Amino acid sequence: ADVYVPDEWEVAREKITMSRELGQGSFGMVYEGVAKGVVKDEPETRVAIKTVNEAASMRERIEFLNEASVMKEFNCHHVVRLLGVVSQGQPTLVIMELMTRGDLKSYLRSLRPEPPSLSKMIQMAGEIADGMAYLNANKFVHRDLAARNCMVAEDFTVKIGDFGMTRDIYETDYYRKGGKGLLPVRWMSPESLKDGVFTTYSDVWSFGVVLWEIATLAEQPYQGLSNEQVLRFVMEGGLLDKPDNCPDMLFELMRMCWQYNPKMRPSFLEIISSIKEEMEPGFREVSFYYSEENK
Ligand SMILES: Cc1cc(-n2ccnc2)cc2nc(-c3c(NCc4ccccn4)cc[nH]c3=O)[nH]c12
Repeated sequence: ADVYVPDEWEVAREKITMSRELGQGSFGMVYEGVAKGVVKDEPETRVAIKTVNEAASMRERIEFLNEASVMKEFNCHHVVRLLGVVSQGQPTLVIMELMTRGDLKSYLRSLRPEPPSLSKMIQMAGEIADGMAYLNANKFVHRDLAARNCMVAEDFTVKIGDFGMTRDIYETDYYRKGGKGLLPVRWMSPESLKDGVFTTYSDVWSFGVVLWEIATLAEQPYQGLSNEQVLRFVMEGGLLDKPDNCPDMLFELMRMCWQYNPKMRPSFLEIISSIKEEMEPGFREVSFYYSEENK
């Protein structure tokens, strides 16, 4: 077996059926399929099946497994769910909640004329903020919040995905610096760019950039600035320009998230409270915000 430390998340491979490809993932191809007994009331569930290249060592396979194991601790409607792991023998698999529409950056670019209404943009923002508020409440700091790291469900619901996970696909969204490691510099707070430290406040900064991506259909932030120019611009108080035809209140939220002083930024909870009224009816029943765990 691709033996790491198996735990209660292991699922027999005979319970998984792979139907067709979804697309290339960082460690290998991702397929859609069905898994038996991964959800309480469901005999079988439609799922996403992540695989690792046939060419891959024990270390790399264990890496793939360890990377996925962070989500074992999450249980939130607005965070993509991990459903199982096949670590015993080849091929190594990770079973996840199926999100048919792929990553949010790709979804956004697919809407290009060659877009979401303000109410639809608020809905995405609220869903993303709810997933983040849930993570921050549980002491988790994402460190790589960006549209590329959010996923879109069949019914269009947006959910938080893995830190990185979509790093080998959008390589230009990363830059090698700070201990010469790949960092998503165009999404990073000025304080993180300076000392390499990430907090819930810096996750909120990144959230502002996500709003900006949504408002521009995922253009590259700071287009026209090199990676090195970005570091200097942002560290010295520079901000992204209000997108063309961007609703005022959306840009207002961005500016709040982009306060130079991290303590001046709103919390994900505060963001949600400000748009709560605009969220579709069912938000009350599925959100972390309105849950008994939020308090
Ligand atoms: C890769 C991909 C492609 C998809 N697609 C093709 C055309 N339209 C959509 C859907 C999809 N859902 C997943 C899932 C995952 N792949 C992680 C990942 C890697 C690279 C890019 C994006 N996401 C994970 C969990 N659930 C998914 O449904 N991955 C995909």
